[PDB]
Amino acid sequence: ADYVLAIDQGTTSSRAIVFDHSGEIYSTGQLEHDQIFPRAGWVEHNPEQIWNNVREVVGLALTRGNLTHEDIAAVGITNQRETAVVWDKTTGKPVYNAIVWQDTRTQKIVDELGGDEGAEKYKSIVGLPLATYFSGPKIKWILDNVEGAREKAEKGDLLFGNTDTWVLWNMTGGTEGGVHVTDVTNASRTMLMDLDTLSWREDIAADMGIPLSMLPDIRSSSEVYGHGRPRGLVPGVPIAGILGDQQAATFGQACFEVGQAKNTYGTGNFLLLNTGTEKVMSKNGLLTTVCYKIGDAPAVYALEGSIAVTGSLVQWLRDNLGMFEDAPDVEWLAGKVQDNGGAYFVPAFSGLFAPYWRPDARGALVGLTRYVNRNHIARAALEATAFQSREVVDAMNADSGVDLTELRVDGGMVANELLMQFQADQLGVDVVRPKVAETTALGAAYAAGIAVGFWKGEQDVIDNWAEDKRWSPSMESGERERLYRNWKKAVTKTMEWVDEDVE
Amino acid sequence: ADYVLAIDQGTTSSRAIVFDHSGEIYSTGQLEHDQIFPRAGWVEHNPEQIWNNVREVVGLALTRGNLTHEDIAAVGITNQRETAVVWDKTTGKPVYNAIVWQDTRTQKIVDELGGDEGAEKYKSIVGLPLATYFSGPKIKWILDNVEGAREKAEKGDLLFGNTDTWVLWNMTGGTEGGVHVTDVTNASRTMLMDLDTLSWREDIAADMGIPLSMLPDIRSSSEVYGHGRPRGLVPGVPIAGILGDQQAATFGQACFEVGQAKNTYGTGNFLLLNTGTEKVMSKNGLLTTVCYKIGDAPAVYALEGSIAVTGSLVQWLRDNLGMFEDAPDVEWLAGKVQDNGGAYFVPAFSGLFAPYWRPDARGALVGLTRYVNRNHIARAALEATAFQSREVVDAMNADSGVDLTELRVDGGMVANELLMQFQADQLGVDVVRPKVAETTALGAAYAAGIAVGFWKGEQDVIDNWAEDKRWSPSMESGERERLYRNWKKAVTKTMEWVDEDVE
Repeated sequence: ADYVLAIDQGTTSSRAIVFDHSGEIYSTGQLEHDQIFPRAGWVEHNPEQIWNNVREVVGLALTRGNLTHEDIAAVGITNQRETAVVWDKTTGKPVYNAIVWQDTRTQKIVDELGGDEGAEKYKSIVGLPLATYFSGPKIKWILDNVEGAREKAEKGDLLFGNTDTWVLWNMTGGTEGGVHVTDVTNASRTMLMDLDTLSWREDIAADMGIPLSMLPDIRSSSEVYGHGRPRGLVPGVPIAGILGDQQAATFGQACFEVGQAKNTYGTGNFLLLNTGTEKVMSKNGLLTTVCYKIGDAPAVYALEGSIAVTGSLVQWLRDNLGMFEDAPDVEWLAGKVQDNGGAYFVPAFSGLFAPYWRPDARGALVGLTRYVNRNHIARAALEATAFQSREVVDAMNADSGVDLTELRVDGGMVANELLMQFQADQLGVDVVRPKVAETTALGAAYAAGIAVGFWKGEQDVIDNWAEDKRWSPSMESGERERLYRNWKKAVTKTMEWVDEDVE
Repeated sequence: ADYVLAIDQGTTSSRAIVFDHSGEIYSTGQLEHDQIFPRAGWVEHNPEQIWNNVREVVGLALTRGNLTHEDIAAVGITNQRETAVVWDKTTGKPVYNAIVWQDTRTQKIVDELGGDEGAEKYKSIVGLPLATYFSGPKIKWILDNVEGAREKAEKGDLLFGNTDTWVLWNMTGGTEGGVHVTDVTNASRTMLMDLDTLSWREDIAADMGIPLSMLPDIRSSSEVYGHGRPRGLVPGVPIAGILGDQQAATFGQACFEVGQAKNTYGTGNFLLLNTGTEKVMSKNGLLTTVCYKIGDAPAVYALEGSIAVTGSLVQWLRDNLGMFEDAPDVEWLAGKVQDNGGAYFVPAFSGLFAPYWRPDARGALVGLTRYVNRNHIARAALEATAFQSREVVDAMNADSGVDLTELRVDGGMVANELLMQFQADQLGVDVVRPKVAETTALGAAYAAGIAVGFWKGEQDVIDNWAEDKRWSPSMESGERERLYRNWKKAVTKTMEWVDEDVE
C-alpha cells in the first residue's frame, strides 16, 4: 500500500484525497451537501446525503488515481466540528437531521443550562463556554423535541456522534458491525468531556438530560478503530485516524512543538496554539481543547481562538459598498501605496478582549483624511486581519507563558505576500506556508499513516514535511508598535462609542 | 430706469446681472479670471484681469438685454471677501497681484502678530482670529516684501481695498476721479475695523505696520458712493450698493429679521445668523461680523460659521474611494433606504465645538455592520452635512440666545430634497429656498436699489421676494434627537482617538 486516504467531511462539502509518503496529493474527489434552513437561525445537514457523498468521493478519488483498495494503507477522517447527529442503532436511520455548529436554536437551552450568568459554568472542566456551537445542548434539543427519542435513548437504542463518528460507524458496516467511536479532539467539542481524564462526565451529561448510552467510546486520534466494511470500496482497509477539522489542519502543518501555532485564513480565522502536555485555562475567554492524541502517548493540548471578520471585510467592501469592482485581488491595490495612510479598520467583533472583552457587531473606519484613497483602504483592510490575529496571540501568551514561537498558515489568504509579510512583522516570529494547502486532509492522513506505520511517527512526518516559503519579521520595530497601538486605541474608542450608541 | 445692475466679483469668475423690480433676471454676463499659484500655498489674481472682466461682463449684460445706461437705475457690487489689492493711486497700477483669501503665505506674520496673546488677540475688537484668510496681514506682506511699496505708502500714494473697493475706484474714474470706499461688511473682514464704532483701529494698523492713508473710507452698505465714469458703460449712473459676498447672499435671501439665517451649501458650507442691532461675541470660536448697514439706519450684526467638509464628502468617496462611480447624484442611492442603517460619518474638521473646539483633518465612519450597504452610506454622508449645520446653529444659539427661526438656503445642494427635508427635521424649523438662486448678486441689487429708491426699503423687498419651496420639520422628536446625539458621540469619540493617534 503506497497511499493513505483522507476523508474531510466538511461544513459545505466532503472530499477524499489520496496522499503518498511524501505528503503530496495523488488524486481527489469532492461533493457538496445541502445546507438546510427549516427556519431562521436553524442550519441542518442531511446525514444520509453526507454518507452517500462520502461514499462517493472515495470512489471518485480511487478511480481518478487508478487505484484499488489494495493501494491504501489506511484511512484518516477529519470533520466539521460540533455538528450533532443522533440515529437509531437498530434501524441505522437518523431521528432528525444533523444540527450544524452554525445553528443557533439552542440559545435558550444554553441560557437555562448556565443560569443567571452561567456561560462559564463548565469551562473549568470541558474548556468551553455554554454556546450555540457545541454539541451537548443540541442533543438535549433533539431529546426534548423529537417524539420518542428520549425514551429510546433511555433504552440504549440511540447513538450520538459528531460526523467523524457518523462516518466511522457507516464505514464499518452500520447496523452490521459498525463501531461507535470518536477521538479526544472531537469529544472535547461536545461539552461532555473532562479535559483532564479525557472521559465523559456523568454529571454534565445528567445536567443536559443525556443518557450515557448514546455516547461513543473516546479513543486517541491515531490507532486502528476498525476496518472498511467488506462490501464497500475500501474492504479490509484500516481506518486509523480521526481529528476534528481545526486540530487536523494543525496536525497537517506539523505543529508538534510547544509554541507552534496554526492560523487559518478565511471569511473568519481560527488559531490554535500547541501548549504541549500542559493544559492551559484561558483568562481571556479563549478555548482550551485537545490538539491531538497519538495512541498511548500523552494528549497534547491547545488554546483556540477565533476571529469573526477577516477575509469577509474586503468582501463586504465589494458587495456592500461597491468598492474595488474593477479589481479582483485587492493585494495589488494595497501594493500601490507604501502605508495604510493613517487609516485603521476596526472590524466588527474585533473588540475581543480589552478593555471590555465584549465583542460587538458594530465596527468602524478611523483616520480618514483628504489624502486617503482606496489603495490605503485596501492596505488597512489587510492589516486588520493581522492586527486581530496579533491580539489573539497576545491573549494566548498572557494565559500560558508558552509563547508563540512561530505561525504556520493555511487558507486562501496565504497567497497574499503583503498580508503574510505584515503578519510576520506584527507578530515578530516567522510565518510559514506549507507546500500542500489542504492541511486539514493532510493531518488526517498523517494521523492514520502513523497508526499503521506508513509513517514512523511525529519526527518522521517532520522529515517529510515540505514548506512553500516563510516570511521573517523585518519591519522597523518602532513602526511595528506604533501601528499596533493606534489600532488597539481605535478598537477601544470604537467600543466606547458603541456602548453609548442608542439604536 | 427700470433695472438694477449687479456685479458679482467672485473668487473664480466675475458676473453682471440685470434685475427688474420683481427681482427677476433679465440679462447676464460671466467671465473667469486666472487663479495664479506662483508658489505652494500662494493664491493670487490679476487685478487688471478682474477689472477688464468686470467691464466686459457689464457690457455683455447690457448688450444681451438691449439696455443702455439709461435703463439702469443703480449698480450694486458684491465681491469675494478678504482678498487684498494694493495699487498706486497716481497710475492705478497694482504694486503686486491681489492676494486671495485662500492664500496661506501670511502664516508666520499672523503667528508673530499675536505674540503672547495669541490668535484671539484682536478678536474682542474685530470679531476675527488672526489667520491667513483676513486682509490686514496680507497688506503687511506686500509692504514688507515689495520694493518701493513701503515708501510710496508713506507718501500716501498707496491704496488698499478688497475687490469691492478696487472695482468702485475704477468704475468712478480711477486716477481721474476714483472714489476709495468700502462698506462695513467688507471692512469687518480685514481685521482693522472696530465692530462697535465701525471705524479703523489706529492701534491695530500700527501693530501691523499699515499707514491709515492706505485704508478706504468706511460707509454703509447702501448709499450713493459716486457715479459711473463718463467714458464707461454706465455713465452717470449711481453706484449705491456694496456687500461682501456672504452678506450679499444673506441680504438677497431677505434675512432681515433677528433669528433668520442663511446656509450656503458648497464643497464646504457658510452659515450666517442675523443678530439684529446687537453685536454678539462668540464663546465658541465663531466669527462676529457686520451683516449689513443701510444708510443712517443702525448696523445689523451676525454670527458667522464655516464648515470645511460638506459637499466634499461625497466627492471624496467617489474620486478617492471609487464609490458611487455609478451615481453622480447620491440622493438617489440614499433614497433606497429609510435611514442611515446605524452608520455615522464624522467628517474631517467636524469637531468645531465641544468637547474641544479643536477641528482636526482626521475623520471617521462608525456604526458599520454586515447589513449596511452604500445606500446607507450615501444617506449618512448627506446626514453629516445637516448635522454639522445643526451644531453651528447650536453654538450660535449658545452665544446669543437667538433661536433660529427659519433657514434660507443657496448653493448647489438645495436641489437635494432628501437633504433639505432632513435639514428641516434636524433644525426643527422651516428651510426655504428662493426662486432666484443667485442670491449674492440679488443681494447687491437690493442694497443699491433701496439707496436710489428703486425699492422703498426692506419691507418693500420682502413684498417682492420670490419663494420657491419650503420644508417643514416632519421627524418625530425622538428620532431627531437620537440621531443627533449619536452623531455627536461619534464626533467626540473620534476626537479622542485622534488625540492619541501617533502619526
